[PDB]
Amino acid sequence: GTITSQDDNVVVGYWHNWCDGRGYQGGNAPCVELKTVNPQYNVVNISFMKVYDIAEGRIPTFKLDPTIALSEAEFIAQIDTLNSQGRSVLIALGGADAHIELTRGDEDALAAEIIRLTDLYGFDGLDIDLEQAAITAKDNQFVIPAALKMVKEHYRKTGDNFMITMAPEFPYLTANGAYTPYLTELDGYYDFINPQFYNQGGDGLWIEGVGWIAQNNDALKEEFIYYIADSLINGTRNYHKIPHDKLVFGLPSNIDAAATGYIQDPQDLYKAFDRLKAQGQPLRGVMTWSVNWDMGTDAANNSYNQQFIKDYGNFIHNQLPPVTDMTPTLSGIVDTRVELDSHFDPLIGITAKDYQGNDITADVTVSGSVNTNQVGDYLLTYSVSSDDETTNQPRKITVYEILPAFTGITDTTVVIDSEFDPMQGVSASHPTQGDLTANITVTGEVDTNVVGVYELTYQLFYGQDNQQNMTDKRIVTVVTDAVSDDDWQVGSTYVKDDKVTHNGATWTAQWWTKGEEPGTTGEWGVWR
Amino acid sequence: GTITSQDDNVVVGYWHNWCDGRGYQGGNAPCVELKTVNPQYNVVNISFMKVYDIAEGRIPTFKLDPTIALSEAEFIAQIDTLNSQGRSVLIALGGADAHIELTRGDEDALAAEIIRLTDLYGFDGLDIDLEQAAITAKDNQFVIPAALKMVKEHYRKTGDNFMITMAPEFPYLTANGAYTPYLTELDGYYDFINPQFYNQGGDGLWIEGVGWIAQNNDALKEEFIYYIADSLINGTRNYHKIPHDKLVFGLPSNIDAAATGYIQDPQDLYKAFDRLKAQGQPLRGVMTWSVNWDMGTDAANNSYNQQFIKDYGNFIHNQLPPVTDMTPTLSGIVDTRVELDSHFDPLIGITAKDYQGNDITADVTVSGSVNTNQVGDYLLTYSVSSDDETTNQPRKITVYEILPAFTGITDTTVVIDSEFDPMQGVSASHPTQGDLTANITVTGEVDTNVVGVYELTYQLFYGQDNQQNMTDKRIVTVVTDAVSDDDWQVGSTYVKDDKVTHNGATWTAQWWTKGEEPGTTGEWGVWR
Ligand code: NA
Ligand code: NA
Repeated sequence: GTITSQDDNVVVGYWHNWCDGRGYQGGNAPCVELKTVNPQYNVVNISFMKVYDIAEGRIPTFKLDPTIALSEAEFIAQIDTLNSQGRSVLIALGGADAHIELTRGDEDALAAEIIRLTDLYGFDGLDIDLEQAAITAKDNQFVIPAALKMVKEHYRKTGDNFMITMAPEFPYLTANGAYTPYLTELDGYYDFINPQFYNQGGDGLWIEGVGWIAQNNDALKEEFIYYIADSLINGTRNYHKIPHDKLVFGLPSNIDAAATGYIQDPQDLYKAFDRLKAQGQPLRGVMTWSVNWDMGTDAANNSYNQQFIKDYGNFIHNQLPPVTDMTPTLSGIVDTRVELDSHFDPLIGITAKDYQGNDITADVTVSGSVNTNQVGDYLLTYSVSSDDETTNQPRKITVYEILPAFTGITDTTVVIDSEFDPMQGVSASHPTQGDLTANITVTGEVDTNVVGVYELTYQLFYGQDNQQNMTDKRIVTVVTDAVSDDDWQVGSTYVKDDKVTHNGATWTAQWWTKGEEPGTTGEWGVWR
Repeated sequence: GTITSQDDNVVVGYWHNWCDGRGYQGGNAPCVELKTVNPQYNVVNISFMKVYDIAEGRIPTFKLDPTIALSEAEFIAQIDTLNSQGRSVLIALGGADAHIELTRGDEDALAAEIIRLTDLYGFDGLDIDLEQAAITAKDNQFVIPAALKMVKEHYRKTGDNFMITMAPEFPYLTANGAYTPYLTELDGYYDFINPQFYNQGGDGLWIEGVGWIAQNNDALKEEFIYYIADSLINGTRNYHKIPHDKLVFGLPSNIDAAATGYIQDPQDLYKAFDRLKAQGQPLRGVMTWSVNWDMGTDAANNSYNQQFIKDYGNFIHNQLPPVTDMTPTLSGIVDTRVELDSHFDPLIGITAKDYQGNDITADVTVSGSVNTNQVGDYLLTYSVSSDDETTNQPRKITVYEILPAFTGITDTTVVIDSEFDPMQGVSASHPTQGDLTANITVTGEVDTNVVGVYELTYQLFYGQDNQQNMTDKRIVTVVTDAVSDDDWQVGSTYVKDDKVTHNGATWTAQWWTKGEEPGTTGEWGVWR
């Protein structure tokens, strides 16, 4: 068959390229022929494209496990059967222990291997299903989208829609998270995202109305499904926006398929999707790990016998076709702090796209204005319109000021008759105004000919018209060069005629003394 | 001593209430007497207050490990020594395996035990250092702040500032994350937050300018420290805002103290803090797990010998006192979808506080307006001012419309001469307009006296002035009651005079026949 894409809702199901996987609860997932997969799975994702051996280089590939008992030719043939039934088969890039660590430059070779693989096997597209380390390893965030653009474009040249999907774990979908670049770069290119709402344990979100809603809380599954989707489809509560027509809810097929996340009561899902529909935002489908688990056995060797597709197949397919959200996007906008009197350009770094990823940065308009000449806050609003929709985003610009700093104003002692220059070693500076040393004034003088304490106040005038000012003080002590009688010690013993300095005077002992303070022994005492 | 709080920067250090902890790299952390802790740690957090035995009930407590070789009285005395040096000692609530699972109602007993413990030991406050499960377990998110308000208030009555700090792991500080309620409820009550920027492996953030910055990337530690702090102190890049004067950067003391996060080169920190200062937002300090690790040995039994406080002590303390960010806050604002013609009240659910947590909801103003009578988008802006600052936040209100639905318009067959009522089993409804069955019109008729196909178009008029419309079609087939000659089969064998129906006629075989279509055997053939 040829490139078969889906225009209506999807029920996506992953297909293990290996046999006898072990379940989180002791159960078993056999390998299955493609042709045995329930027709209601209209997207089947071959798992996984990966690096098989670093000795083959960095570009991941696909190699069928022969023990699934499908020849290469027969595998191609079962793909062809699915296609002739109108169903899609994707290659899923990633999975555990994928050893995908791409460098800048690798985008050309990756694209070529993707196309090679799609032409040989008859794949209809590619699901980005990166494991943790791989989301961010080396230049993956750049190489994988760059290559995927080239691939989407190759097949658009011949009139085909090569599909692009992604399976991020939901906690990665916050506005500034690790999946950002995949979602923004492939904006307009991707066909839908199927996040994994499972294996994240107590992770979840806070709904200012009703509290904390955890992905593993079975009492509040309906609220989990609804608020997490509502958040994604409106880009609220700190999630990157994924339009409802492009959102597929990923689940474990049963308790053996994932550690946490399985929906115990399907009603919770039916009701959550029904509420989303009621607000005019029906979702695009559901996804599951995996067809094998839906066909596996639990640990008492009892057969799961298709329970997942029994629960959700008819529910998802019996719905209207999706209605495209055509709102455009704004990128690069972040509240920003600017130094007083810097040049500020409101457009720099800001870009926009229409809903199919065309660049429409030129159409961006800005209201509000910044005065960098006055400290304070200024609100800008950016807006852009296209295909009869509009998006806006605010931006806070705060203008602020930094105080200059003095250096070299420390208290110092100088010897009588020295020369003292109040400015030697003294300067001032500011980060944008520079060397302000010439803007400093000195109040007070030092008389080096006269022992004593001289207090100097340094003033710095600065800013526009030198109308700002700071102040600091310094004490300069002019001390005597001349040697004197040693200071009296409370503990020392003194002899008649021994002399000491104490409290500014010189005193002579009239006899033997210990511990009597000169000045305290009255008119006729030991110290005169 | 009495309640000793810090007004200047802090270097916080945790103190193990146990001996000989094992390091992530095989090293050893001995228990240490409080009095041996380096004076530059001006906040020392006793670790941990927790549930010791569920058989004592739910309220966590503190019990000193006697093997640290400190009597109760001596421990109180070393606390007193620290206090007389102007230093603070906090009780850290949480840590691993704390078994803290509080129910609504428990806030009174918790507060009382906190006060009891603070009065006996002379603690100056409490650090909320909840382990993963405990952040969100049962009603913790409600009980812990409720109790902490009562405690802060008890000691404010007698003129004391009981300190409140928290040590969330940084990935929990996204705008809508699990730590939300602690931070918003204790807003104005807490003295500073010391997040843990460690143990999170590859977690990090995306900077639209330079890419992905991981907490374990030693090549970009300076950029990690700077952008994560910048984000927190401005509430940008999807982080809850923690003012710079209240942000303390938590680190591992060395590679044995944490799996990841340790700063290899201190310069990276010095430079990051220096840049934050340069933008007018110097931070409040640094924190470390822990004094014991700073005093422990590595696995070759070589002594760490205070390397952390050597690196950061002087750096942090030699800085200006903190300058309070007095911007107020807005809560409850989330873009919202409303059904066409619903009542929308712009204030409901929105609240505000000043920077010390006083309620100032009444001062909130709103610009922009919503018309719920016209589908489309409406931007509101909320604003509030206090202490000569202002905060604003936008809110998108989108008004939308849901299509009504027909029921009972399915194709049906009826027997000749029956009575047929185009409306039996037919209705229409809408979610807010209700039963629209009376608004349906039927175009076409059915003549039950005449065999044939009758096409009916149902129209539904609706909305304001019944000026909206949808349409659907139904085919009603009126079939004959009367029995007829069986249909000709290609495979059947027929005898002279056998008769069959085919293509609307009755035909009689002129002899033996198989597989000849009546109507195709010309003027003189087998079928007449
Ligand atoms: Na195909
Ligand atoms: Na105290």
